[PDB]
Amino acid sequence: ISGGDAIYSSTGRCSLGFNVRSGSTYYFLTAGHCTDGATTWWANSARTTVLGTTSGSSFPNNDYGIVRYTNTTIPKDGTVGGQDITSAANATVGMAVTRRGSTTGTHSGSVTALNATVNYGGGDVVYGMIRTNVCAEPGDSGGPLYSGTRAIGLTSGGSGNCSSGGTTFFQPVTEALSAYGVSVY
Amino acid sequence: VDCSEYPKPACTWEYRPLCGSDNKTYGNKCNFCNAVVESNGTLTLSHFGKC
Repeated sequence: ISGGDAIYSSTGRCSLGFNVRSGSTYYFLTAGHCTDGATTWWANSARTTVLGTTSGSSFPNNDYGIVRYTNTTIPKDGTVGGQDITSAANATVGMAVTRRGSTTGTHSGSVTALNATVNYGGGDVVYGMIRTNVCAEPGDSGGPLYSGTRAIGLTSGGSGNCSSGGTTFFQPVTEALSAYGVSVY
Repeated sequence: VDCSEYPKPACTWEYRPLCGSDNKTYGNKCNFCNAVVESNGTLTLSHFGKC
């Protein structure tokens, strides 16, 4: 399983952000709003292939969560679809980026602004977000935003859709890597 | 589902489908409620889950 693939909790479906690790412990990052209140994660709708359990969740304010793999056999590719990821980097205005999600697949665009504040309402406000002109739709949450072999962010939310165009905000992946002391591979 | 706090300028993108009266499956409640608003209150909830 790799970045962009579907992941199922007891509540719904999101997308796997990036596979990461610390020592010999493997985890995967995804959106905090997906990890919030979720315990177990599965690789399929039938909930027959277990992935692991939530080890951390940060939302709102930030929007990242981490799941510890408990499935010992499933391949954990350090890629996004077939795309190899070899490092993480900071987004910059004008940067060409690509997102992959379980609903819409792969879409590209550019970073249009940094440190954006997104209010999802009801007190769910996230700060320091990367703004882009990349579309996304329900199910795409937590999927990776990358640039070439560089990991950039995790899909959080936004507006519009892929048919008519949209605006998507992403959580900087560097912040999550640092919080959890994990790294991409 | 109650769409009074709508519209909202942004929605998170998790998938938990709802079926609208237009026979379209809406990916999540935020997505659904914004469409209700955009329809000027004409769209209604048919049932939870995919259409």
